[PDB]
Amino acid sequence: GMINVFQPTLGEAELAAVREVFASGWLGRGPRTKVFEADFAEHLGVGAEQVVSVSCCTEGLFLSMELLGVGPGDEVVLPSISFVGAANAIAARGARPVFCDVDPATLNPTADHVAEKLGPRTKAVVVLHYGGYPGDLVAIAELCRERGVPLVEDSACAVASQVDGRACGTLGDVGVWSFDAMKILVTGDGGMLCFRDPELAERARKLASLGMAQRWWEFEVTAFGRRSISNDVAASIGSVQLRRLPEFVRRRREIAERYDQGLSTVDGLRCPPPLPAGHTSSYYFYWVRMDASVRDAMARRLYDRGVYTTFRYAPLHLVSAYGHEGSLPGAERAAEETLCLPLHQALSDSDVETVIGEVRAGLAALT
Amino acid sequence: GMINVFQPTLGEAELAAVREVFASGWLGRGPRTKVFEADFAEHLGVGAEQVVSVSCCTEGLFLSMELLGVGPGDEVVLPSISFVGAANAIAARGARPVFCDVDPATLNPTADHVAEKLGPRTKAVVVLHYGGYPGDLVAIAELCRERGVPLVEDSACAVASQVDGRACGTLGDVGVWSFDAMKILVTGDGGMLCFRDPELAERARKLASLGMAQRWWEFEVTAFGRRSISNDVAASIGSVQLRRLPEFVRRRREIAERYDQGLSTVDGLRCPPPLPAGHTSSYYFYWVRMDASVRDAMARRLYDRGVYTTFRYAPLHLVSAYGHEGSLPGAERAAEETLCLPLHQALSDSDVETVIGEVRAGLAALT
Repeated sequence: GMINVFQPTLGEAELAAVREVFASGWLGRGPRTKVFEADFAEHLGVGAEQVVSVSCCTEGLFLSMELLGVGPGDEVVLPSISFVGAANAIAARGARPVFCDVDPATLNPTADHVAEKLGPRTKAVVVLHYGGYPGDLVAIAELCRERGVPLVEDSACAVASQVDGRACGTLGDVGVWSFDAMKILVTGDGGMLCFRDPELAERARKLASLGMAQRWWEFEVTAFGRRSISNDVAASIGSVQLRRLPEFVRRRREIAERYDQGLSTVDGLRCPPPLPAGHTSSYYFYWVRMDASVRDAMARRLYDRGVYTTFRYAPLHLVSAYGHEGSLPGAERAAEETLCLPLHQALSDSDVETVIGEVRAGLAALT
Repeated sequence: GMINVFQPTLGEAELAAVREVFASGWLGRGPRTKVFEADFAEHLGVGAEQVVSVSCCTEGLFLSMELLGVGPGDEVVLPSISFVGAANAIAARGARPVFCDVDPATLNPTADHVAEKLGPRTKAVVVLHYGGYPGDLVAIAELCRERGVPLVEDSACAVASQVDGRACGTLGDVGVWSFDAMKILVTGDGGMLCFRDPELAERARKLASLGMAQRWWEFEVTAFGRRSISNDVAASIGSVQLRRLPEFVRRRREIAERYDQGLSTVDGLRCPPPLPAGHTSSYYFYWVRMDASVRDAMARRLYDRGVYTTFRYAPLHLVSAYGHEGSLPGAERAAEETLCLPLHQALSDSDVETVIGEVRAGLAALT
């Protein structure tokens, strides 16, 4: 067979929610979207007026660069280890994405890494929480606050992560989540925005709805917006997935701890570093580090043995589309030494033991 | 109770498709999207290579304006009776939407209306098929062919409409469809693109996938694209809705014919003009025309009686965001005299008789 790196778990509970939406006859953005937004805001510890449901996280990232007003001559700092949609959201506006480095052991940037790229042109910072680890999020948010620079949190890895009881995505100025088929809370497709400023959230609702502002069929256009909204079919699924999310993360956590127990004695292999005090992870990735000369061979050997692996996220500063970038040794090293092992709540205990054994046997053969 | 103007019909067959997609664990773009594309392409009578699934019709409209390369200094002609997302797709690129008039009886533009707005800067023409009526589509396509101007068909009203056996959305250069909650073939949210040029379809697939192109996790970026794809959950619903589409249209057709029977000899009211020979409609709108002094009072009265009505599409040449426009008497008159009655395959015979009765009684009281 084949053990996947990512996998969602939707079933009869989610189907029953879809059934009610079909039977209601209202499948577009409606009462289910309001409920899911309020449910998610409670999950974050924010008001319901601060959260805006969108079609996907990429669209949320694009909208945030539009709302922040970035454009030609501006710069937006984000780690080279970022989702390609983040850099595209910057570049499509005419702004220049400026890539900072990361700690190769965590693939998260430190506050110093971010600060080394800030300048008079910086109009925003974008950061993710690699694998669910918040990283240096608190010091980064404090840095951007002192510099007067808006901080956008791409929280797609960290739907349930917290620092000292504060949900990731709420420490900066804008938070963006993904609910696509590869994440944890999964609605097929779907995204969420969270604005520290409620008035900026009100602009997002209008912009996501074609820039419209409303006999009752006439309207005005305040911006040439796209259609960036989700629907009640996805939202009703989201409320169910949100209730199951703690169970998902608990299962992902015990799998990760079993990985630690089975792989922490292996020479030439580094498991993920421990979570800092007061940090909780969503356990989105389980990344192992090895010598660069065997990382690719490991992935190919594991693929032949029925264990799929991959790497996230490809260093965007090596993508020539984004212009002349410099050297980023942390991201360059991680891109050569890191491999992501399967980690999701659909893994059986048999799959977990298969991954552990195939990784041990693979390393012994390549060393 | 309330009788709605638009309403989808999704039930057990659509649920069973969602169920097996949930069980497969592959919810993103996969084999079900390929099947739905192949199914829809056969429905249109075109090759599967020409068709590209997208997140929604608005996104398909924005993508087409991007692929065609419209920008500052360019102009795109479209009727004032167009969807707001079509005009936003033009103005967001820096191009100027140039609105043309429409026939007030059909709310569709003639080839003469489009020609009067063609000029040196015209880089594209966008047209829809109001209510499912193809209109002057053949002459419009021939005019754009003679002028060398690409023609984009917003076919959201005409998912099953044809002219002489040819599907609407396949006569111009690009066709776009909507599967949102208010259309006929409904997948919650969903879009479709059809290109006459297969190489342009290949560009659309890459642009819709964040502009990415081709160890296996590394990529290159050829365009700062958004994430504009659909998923296999929506696609599996689409294949079910597509098989049911002929039955939906037949039910909508017999409703409109019952409407014609009960409202034809009513003074002060004008039913839709008959379809031209060789034209078939999807029966998306049933629009009636009356004196402007009673149109608004009619909608207020019908609302109080439990019959929802509305008008599509608000004349965009009166929206101040799109710059200074002139007078378009046809669209202006249509916006004051037209009212759209409930028309969807969820209407029961009792609902249809309630609409006819309230319309006849309302016009008798207001005249």
